Amino acid sequence: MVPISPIETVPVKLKPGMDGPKVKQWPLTEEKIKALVEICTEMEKEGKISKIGPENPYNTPVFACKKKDSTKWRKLVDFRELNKRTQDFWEVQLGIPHPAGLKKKKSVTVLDVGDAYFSVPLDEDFRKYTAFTIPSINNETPGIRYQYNVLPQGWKGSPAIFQSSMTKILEPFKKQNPDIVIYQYMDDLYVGSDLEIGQHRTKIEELRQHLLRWGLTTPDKKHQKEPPFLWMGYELHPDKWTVQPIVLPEKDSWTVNDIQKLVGKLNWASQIYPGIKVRQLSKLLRGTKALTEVIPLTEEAELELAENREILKEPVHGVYYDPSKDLIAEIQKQGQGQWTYQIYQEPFKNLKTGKYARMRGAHTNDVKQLTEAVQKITTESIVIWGKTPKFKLPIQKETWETWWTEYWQATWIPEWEFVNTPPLVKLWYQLEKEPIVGAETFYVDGAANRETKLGKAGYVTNKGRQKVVPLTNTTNQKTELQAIYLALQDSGLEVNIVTDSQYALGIIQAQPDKSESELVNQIIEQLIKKEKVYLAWVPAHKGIGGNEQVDKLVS
Amino acid sequence: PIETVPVKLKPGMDGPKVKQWPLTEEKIKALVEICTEMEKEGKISKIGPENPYNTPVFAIKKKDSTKWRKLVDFRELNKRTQDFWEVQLGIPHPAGLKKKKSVTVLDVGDAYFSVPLDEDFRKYTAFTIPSINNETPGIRYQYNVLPQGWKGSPAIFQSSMTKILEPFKKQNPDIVIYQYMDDLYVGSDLEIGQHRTKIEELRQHLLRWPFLWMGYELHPDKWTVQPIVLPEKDSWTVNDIQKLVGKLNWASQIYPGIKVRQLSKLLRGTKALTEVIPLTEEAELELAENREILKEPVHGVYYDPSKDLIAEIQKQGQGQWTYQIYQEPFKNLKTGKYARMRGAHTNDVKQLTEAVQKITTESIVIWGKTPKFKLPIQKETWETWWTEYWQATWIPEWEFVNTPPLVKLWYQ
DNA sequence: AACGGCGCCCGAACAGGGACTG
DNA sequence: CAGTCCCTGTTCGGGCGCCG
Ligand SMILES: Cc1cn([C@H]2C=C[C@@H](COP(=O)(O)OP(=O)(O)OP(=O)(O)O)O2)c(=O)[nH]c1=O
Ligand SMILES: [Mg+2]
Ligand SMILES: [Mg+2]
Repeated sequence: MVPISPIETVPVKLKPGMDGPKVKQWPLTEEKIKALVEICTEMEKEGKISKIGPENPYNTPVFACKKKDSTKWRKLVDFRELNKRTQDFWEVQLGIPHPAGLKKKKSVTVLDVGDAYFSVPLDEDFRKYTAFTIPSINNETPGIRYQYNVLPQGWKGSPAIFQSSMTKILEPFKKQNPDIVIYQYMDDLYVGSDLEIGQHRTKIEELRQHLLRWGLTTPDKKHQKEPPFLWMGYELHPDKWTVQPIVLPEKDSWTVNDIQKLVGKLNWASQIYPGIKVRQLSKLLRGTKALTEVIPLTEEAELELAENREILKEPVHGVYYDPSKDLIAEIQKQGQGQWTYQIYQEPFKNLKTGKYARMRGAHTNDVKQLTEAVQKITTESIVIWGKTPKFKLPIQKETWETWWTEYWQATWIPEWEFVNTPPLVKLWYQLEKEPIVGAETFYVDGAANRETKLGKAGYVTNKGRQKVVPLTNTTNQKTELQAIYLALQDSGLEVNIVTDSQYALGIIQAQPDKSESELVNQIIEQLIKKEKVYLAWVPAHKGIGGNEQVDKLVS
Repeated sequence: PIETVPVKLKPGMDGPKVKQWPLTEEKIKALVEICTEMEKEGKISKIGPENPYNTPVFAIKKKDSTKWRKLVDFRELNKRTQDFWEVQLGIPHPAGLKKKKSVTVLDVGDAYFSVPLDEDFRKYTAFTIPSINNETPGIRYQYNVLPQGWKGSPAIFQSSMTKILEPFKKQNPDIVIYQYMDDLYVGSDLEIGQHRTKIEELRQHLLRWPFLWMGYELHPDKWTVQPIVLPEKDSWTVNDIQKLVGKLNWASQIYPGIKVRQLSKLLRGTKALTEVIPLTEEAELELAENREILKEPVHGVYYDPSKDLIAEIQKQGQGQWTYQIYQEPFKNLKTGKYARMRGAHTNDVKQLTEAVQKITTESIVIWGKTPKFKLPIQKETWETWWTEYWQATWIPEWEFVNTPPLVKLWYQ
């Protein structure tokens, strides 16, 4: 006979055709034994845990760690076998609240529900599926087995149930206090209002008593009444916010697991620290698949790490969101596919920062990557503030106009303005739209053998110029690129090039300025040196123009 | 007082589990206000996380409409109940709708809210309203009645819709009425005044039983087709003929009678691209023969109702957008071109969105299906902006392609 | 040694189309 | 025509950060 709590239960079923968990216990140290027998005894008197008998043919081990630098302990469990057989839940946690999205509030209070999962009941017909024994001695007393009447920690349905139950309890209070903002993340409650300090504490206690009607306690241990508030890993001040102090390790010998933790902290620090790069550091995590393997720092990876430490020396901070002012986002190019940005409303009062350094595609240009960075910032801004910021981009209006009107794919950037901060983003060469009168016409082609990997590449021109170059260890695609490269090398400033390679033409028409292929980069270098280049395509094996002539030489 | 029609998923398929995407502030506030009214009216109910199913939701405004409309992306749930609204309770497609002079589209989705939904199927209509900056967890609802945007809604309501439209059809036997999704397609050969008058009579016929006041007018008899055309120049260069032979060779995949023998003979040698080449007597003959084949229809091209429709779109530049609708490759059922749509010369995504909506509307009128689109755009670009310009109560399937134009096939 | 959420940078596995070979 | 290859794309799961 256990009392039913005021919180409504969540009907939890299991996947059909499967039973409950039947896993043997794990032998642990005697320190964990004297740290769990007292918990099951206290939770039994409080109704959070009931005792069972032989009519419950289930079992589950119960390993446990401590709490982070605190006196108490955290009783954990191993429901990994129960989670495989428990029904799937739809998570209602859709993201993480960011302090840059918080608005200005005169009074701020951060609550913390003590015993979060232990204050929400479990489904009545589901309590039988949570069985676990507690041996008082490591190898003497068999120990009486108990069950769970609340939400156990470690079950995959516990977070979703608590977050949904907490919302239903706060709904009547929010309807009675519309002007009060309550950021609800797990059990921590961020309460803000523009009321006076005295009237704010009154509504806080009204909320504390409202939650107490459902057995939710908000003790004064983790009750925050004055800044700076530690909320979501940040330091909230009345007019600014900053990230809690980030410590970067400084080891004399760097391994693989050390760099993974280093880049992770730099990604977390790049939300308010402008100019953080992780290109050369993450480059060391390629190929090597041994977390305990020492890796020497590259000269480029050492200078990158040195510049990130100097940025973290000067303390930085972000401001809060003001809906009455516009949202501005400014992007800068850091080179080598690295982009950094700042989102603000007033000049030099950053809400947050960030970076975009993803390299997608074997061949690309700065205009494509700037477009991708704009999309990343747009979606991130809709999550945090629910609107798109006005962009300030280091690309000329005329440059952008040339790219998007001439590209074959649909592409677009939202309302933006040009900002003159080098290095400016531009297109490094422009293919002609019509053939060039007076320029030599190069008919290029390349063929390779699938078996021997041998091939040839060359050209013939209208002036009688001709070349055939034998190639070893190549493909048909590489020889077609090589044929175009030869024509660019051996021509003047203006040249017409006729190819039958859809592969090569598609790469070059997209005006790439960078590539994972040394050959494409060499082709790009030649295209920049030229004054006029016209690429034309013809179908192969049709006796068309000089393409039939050069096809005989290379094949 | 109405027995719920039992609905079951296709055998071997689970319900939709699609994550909600971020919504703008104005869309969230609109959905909160709409869902609060629907919850007060019993149309929807709040649910918990024990429902593992979820469908994305957002909001749109129709053309020249200032009123927000709730739109659920039931694309995943629809193809998981395909044997219901196509096999069990299907709607016949009238072949005369495309022949009518004027076709008006009427939103009748609100009528579905009066018919309850099967209790065992309500869990598959779950959707989640997000919050800005994740201030609060997701607010989950599920439908208690026939939801808008679900293909099972017009199928179950078809019996109710037929009895409502039965007196009007007897009064006007020459009017063709087709129902697709939340819409009603009404076509007639009457004059513009007589047509709109009969449309208003049909509106009053539905009133005696929040977007019924709107009427989007179509004219399928004015819908044009874009054939493959060849350039006509006074003088021809080596480059002009190389492009012409390249276009005719690709066109041979559609018309097997196109020849390029006499034209390729003009390019004998290794000539400069700008060298003018006069067309021979046989070249004029072969080029004139190829221009007539492009006017002749393609052999063995007809609609198969069992096959899906595919739509390809090409960005031609300067507000020009060509498209082709087919079921088998090179067997185009329709080819067309759009020009000077909204967003022309400034916004590719709005134009592409407009083009997709126009092509889908034509496909509903002509065949009664929505095609799967091959969109000439990056996935991340389309998924960032497309909802900002969507003005339709349905959503077609789409995929993303990247095909550089080796030869301008549909627009010189 | 647990659960859930989001972000990054990583690699392996898989899909898809031009082009050559039997 | 099949069956490969070459090349490029997406998907996914895990590494790390962070929250609870
Ligand atoms: C930090 C943490 C948390 N949780 C779950 C459990 C309760 C809520 C909040 O945890 P908590 O606030 O730190 O501890 P709690 O149970 O509330 O007890 P108190 O320390 O607040 O009194 O999230 C978890 O499952 N694993 C974790 O590592
Ligand atoms: Mg707590
Ligand atoms: Mg070739």
